[PDB]
Amino acid sequence: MEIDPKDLTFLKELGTGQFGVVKYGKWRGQYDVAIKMIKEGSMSEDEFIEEAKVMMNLSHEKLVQLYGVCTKQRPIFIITEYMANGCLLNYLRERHRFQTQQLLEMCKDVCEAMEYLESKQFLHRDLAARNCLVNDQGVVKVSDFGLSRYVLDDEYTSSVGSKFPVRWSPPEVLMYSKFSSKSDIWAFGVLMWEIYSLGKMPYERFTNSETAEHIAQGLRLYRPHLASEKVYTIMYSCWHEKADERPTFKILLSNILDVMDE
Ligand SMILES: Cc1c(NC(=O)c2ccc(C(C)(C)C)cc2)cccc1-c1nc(Nc2ccc(C(=O)N3CCOCC3)cc2)c2[nH]cnc2n1
Repeated sequence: MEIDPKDLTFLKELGTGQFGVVKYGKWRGQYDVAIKMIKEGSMSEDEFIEEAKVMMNLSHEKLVQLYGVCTKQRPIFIITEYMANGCLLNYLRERHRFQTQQLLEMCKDVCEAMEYLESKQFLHRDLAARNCLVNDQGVVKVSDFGLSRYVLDDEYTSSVGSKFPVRWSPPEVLMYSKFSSKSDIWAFGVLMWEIYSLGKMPYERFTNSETAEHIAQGLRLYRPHLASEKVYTIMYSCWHEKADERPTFKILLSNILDVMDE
């Protein structure tokens, strides 16, 4: 869907990300939207355009909904559902006095979105709490799934670059740049750890380079105080050295529902 830019009103600046400025606005006068304004040189634009229809067909309650794009102009606009509470990481760190039931509910929200993406054989490639958003009701939804592919920035795309998500990557991504549904599984386990530690930085006080080395040897994130033994077993299963020994999102989602019922 090609949104006519005359149907958008720009109301507030939401901040800056990898692709530049993001604004809050209204679409067709009534619908609350976030609008990414793609800065010149930051994206592989023609590749993104010739695949944006697939991304629009991605529709799930726990996925930030893509409403449309403005591609007959520069900057390109990406118009999505608005999430009033911003990113999950900053949200975890904030007054909320979270209960363990709420922490699992957040894991479930993310897992449902990821099981849906897995069912469509679509990789997120940068799953982390900083890339999940929270709405006015405290519902967590995953955002910017598949956009990692289109980043034009060597510090981000190189596994040894300063911006590469090393702390959310499995050994086969760090050593061989081998992305799969199993590399998103690993990132999900790290995200579960971010949630249960209330937004702590994974492998705190260690650099990306030391993290890459330690993970390859077998170091794993400690069990957070707020994680039960059952919850830790689930996030730990995501970090198997062998990608084929890691569960699928179907299994994780089923395991999370089982813990919830217990
Ligand atoms: C996502 C994003 C980025 N990042 C990128 O664009 C990006 C990320 C990753 C990559 C890859 C490819 C590298 C992976 C590429 C690009 C930067 C800025 C905003 C947003 C953003 N913010 C939203 N809502 C907010 C935000 C803030 C506040 C606020 O001010 N608050 C919070 C509450 O307390 C008070 C203060 C309230 C609501 C959205 N709602 C729907 N979409 C939204 N997008």
